[PDB]
Amino acid sequence: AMNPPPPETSNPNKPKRQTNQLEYLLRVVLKTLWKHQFAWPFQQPVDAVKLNLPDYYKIIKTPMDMGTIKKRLEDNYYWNAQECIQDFNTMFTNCYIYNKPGDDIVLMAEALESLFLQKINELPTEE
Ligand SMILES: COc1cc2c(c(OC)c1OC)-c1ccc(OC)c(=O)cc1[C@@H](NC(C)=O)CC2
Repeated sequence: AMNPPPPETSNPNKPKRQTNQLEYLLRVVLKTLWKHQFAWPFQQPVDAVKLNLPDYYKIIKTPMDMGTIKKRLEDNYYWNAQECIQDFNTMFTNCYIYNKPGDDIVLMAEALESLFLQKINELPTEE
């Protein structure tokens, strides 16, 4: 039924950086994933209330989604690119854990992960 508070996206106590790698993650990596036909389930936190999933947040204790990642990039939440890459991986891994191979949702996540891994590959050298 109830949703947990979303992952943190604002914290003036957390140190942050604006870097070319983080700029790339927003302007190239998130932009490309966001517009994908399979993005929609990943654009906001899993809504246990709306989707009637009483068990989701019992199984998934570190939830993540592109809506949260988007806020984090736009509001300069991160110290480094690795932090952001970890959020994407957490999001994919959550999906694989909660669901089973060959589920539509898993196929959709797998397709997004493929685009992601490719963009991550051309990540600029840090300045
Ligand atoms: C009643 O409708 C929906 C209900 C759910 C989901 C969903 O998006 C595909 C829905 O469509 C709006 C769903 C959503 C997101 C997930 O993670 C991003 C997930 O792991 C898992 C899911 C769903 N599990 C699947 C698709 O096997 C269960 C909850």
